[PDB]
Amino acid sequence: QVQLVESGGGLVQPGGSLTLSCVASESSLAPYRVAWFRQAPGKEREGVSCISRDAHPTSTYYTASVKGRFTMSRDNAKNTVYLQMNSLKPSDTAVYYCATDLGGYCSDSNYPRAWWGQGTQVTVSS
Amino acid sequence: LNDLCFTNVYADSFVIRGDEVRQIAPGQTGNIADYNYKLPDDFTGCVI
Repeated sequence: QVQLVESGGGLVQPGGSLTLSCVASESSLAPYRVAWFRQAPGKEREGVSCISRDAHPTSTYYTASVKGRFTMSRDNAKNTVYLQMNSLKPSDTAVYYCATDLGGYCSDSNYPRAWWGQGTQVTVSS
Repeated sequence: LNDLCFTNVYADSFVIRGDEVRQIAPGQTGNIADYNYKLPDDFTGCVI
């Protein structure tokens, strides 16, 4: 029933920074895990990161392609999770989606995939 | 406690990752402490 809104993507130069926001409405994301996905045309949807309801570093999961560069944070009061990209690479150019379910804790292999947002386009080029 | 006297002491069978010892004790919930092993907010006995 929950709908998500991805925003913040745009034309950025290689090595730049960005901050995506996955706005959740009509439902509260506080007791539920949130996951980030990106999908450039041609390739299937791939995981980016997955934050849990506790927002703990142990429950904080990032994919290999984003380790050490992409960071997330959540503020359940405003019902939205951020995704902070640092030193953006052209390989990161993809349509970024955020997905969530009724599960509360992420894992290295399990990401929520129940409800998705419309997605935002992050372009890393000149 | 080495020579403290007690009544009705029982052991427990539970295996934890080890990095969430503070999480097993009440006041914190985690991936395994939140669901699998739970302690009351007023729990007797120590953690060994």
